[PDB]
Amino acid sequence: MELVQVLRRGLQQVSGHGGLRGYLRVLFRANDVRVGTLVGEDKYGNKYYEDNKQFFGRHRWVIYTTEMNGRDTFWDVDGSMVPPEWHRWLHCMTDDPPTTKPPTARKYIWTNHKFNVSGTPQQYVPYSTTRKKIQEWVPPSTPYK
Amino acid sequence: WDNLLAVIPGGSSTPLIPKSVCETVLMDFDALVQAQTGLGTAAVIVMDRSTDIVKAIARLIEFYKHESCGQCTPCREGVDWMNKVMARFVKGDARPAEIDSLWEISKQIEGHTICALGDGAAWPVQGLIRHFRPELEERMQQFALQHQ
Amino acid sequence: GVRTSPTGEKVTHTGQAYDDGDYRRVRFSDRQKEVNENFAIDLIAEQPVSEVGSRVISCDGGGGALGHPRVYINLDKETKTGTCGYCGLQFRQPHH
Amino acid sequence: ASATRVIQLLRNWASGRDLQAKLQLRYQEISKRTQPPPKLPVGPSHKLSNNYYCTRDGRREAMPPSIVMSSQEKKAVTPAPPIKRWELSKDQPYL
Ligand code: SF4
Ligand SMILES: [Zn+2]
Repeated sequence: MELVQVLRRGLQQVSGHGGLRGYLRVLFRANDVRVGTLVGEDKYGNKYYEDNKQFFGRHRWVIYTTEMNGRDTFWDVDGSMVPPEWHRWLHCMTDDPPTTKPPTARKYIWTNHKFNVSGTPQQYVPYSTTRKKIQEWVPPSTPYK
Repeated sequence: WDNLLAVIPGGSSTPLIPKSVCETVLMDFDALVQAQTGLGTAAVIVMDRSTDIVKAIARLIEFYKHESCGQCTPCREGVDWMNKVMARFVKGDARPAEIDSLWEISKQIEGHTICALGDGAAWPVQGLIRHFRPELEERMQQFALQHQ
Repeated sequence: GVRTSPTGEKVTHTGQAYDDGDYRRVRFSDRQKEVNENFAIDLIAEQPVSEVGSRVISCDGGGGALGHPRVYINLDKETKTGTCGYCGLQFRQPHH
Repeated sequence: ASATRVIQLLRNWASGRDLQAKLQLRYQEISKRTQPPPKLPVGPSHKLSNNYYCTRDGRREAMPPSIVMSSQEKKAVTPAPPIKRWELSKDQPYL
């Protein structure tokens, strides 16, 4: 009996992911075919699912967006593509998703979560943030002598 | 005499004394010294049962705060602190622990000032606590129940 | 506000910008000079000055434990506004 | 990230114990990751009176080491009374 139901829900796996094409899309992209309730979505396109039935660690997950900040992320993705508001919910540091509890807004907070900028020409180059200490004599211009 | 609540024997410096003691007290220096007070300047200040003893002692502490010359630390800072504490006490804005805190502050003021004004400001607080702690406790309880 | 030096380098809030005849600028080509656009020097300026109706006022920075240590500012000089030394918020007596 | 009954019997028999009762995967028994705010208590010295640091001082009541002999019948003594032999564990003496 459970064999038949087990064979069956493997078809709900392909039905949930928008048919066969989406099934191979998620299989080749996120390496999983499991379905889950759409907890939310961010402005960059990442979709955020949760399934409390899964054991602690895989109860929440992301399908990363195809495109972010002028970069194709269909095939290459990383953990820095998580916006700061949702990084709390994803890492099980809270049970309140940004959809229900949104983080407090302030002027200085960014509006475009840049990913790891290492490698790309938008890297970070250390430099001294202080001015000079010893000044020079700046000799006069009149020949005089 | 039944309507007498308290007697200040010799001015603000001398601690007050309750009616039970006032029944039989000679007015010499030694007799009042045995009565945990002083003859001072023989300034009899009688307060009847219709007197807010907390209010009167707080007014005395306010006088001492206004008259402190501010030279030494215990009188400059301590007396003002006692004034604030007694101002809260009059409205009962405190808890039972600050009564002992005020006693400790008064003891810290005593014997640590250049002149005797620090002791003359600490003594009224000590007398008021020693003879009317239940009054402060009950006023504080009334304020607590009202602020509910 | 962040502005551009004659060479082209953006000056930070600390007034830092490499000189034209400075080789160190080599590090920034094919990269960018990481600077913070939100200047604290400006951002604190437009914060309204609170009309406190008392001689002195206590500032904790807002949020209690979330803010700075609570300090008391004396608002007695009518020619200036008392400014907290921790967060920069100003206060002023109601026209004295 | 649930096994069928047929599989559970195979796992249980191959191991000889009820694995479903005690699993190494945490499903829902864990504490909720969001918790109510706590109110921490105070120590034994959060008193408003009789709290002078002279009594509570720990560092200032450490005297210098006490010398018992310097270079500038009497029964033999021991650093301490001898250890007492340990006893077998009544819970599980022999493993
Ligand atoms: S105790 Fe006497 S000397 Fe000290 S501040 Fe008060 S008035 Fe001045
Ligand atoms: Zn401040």
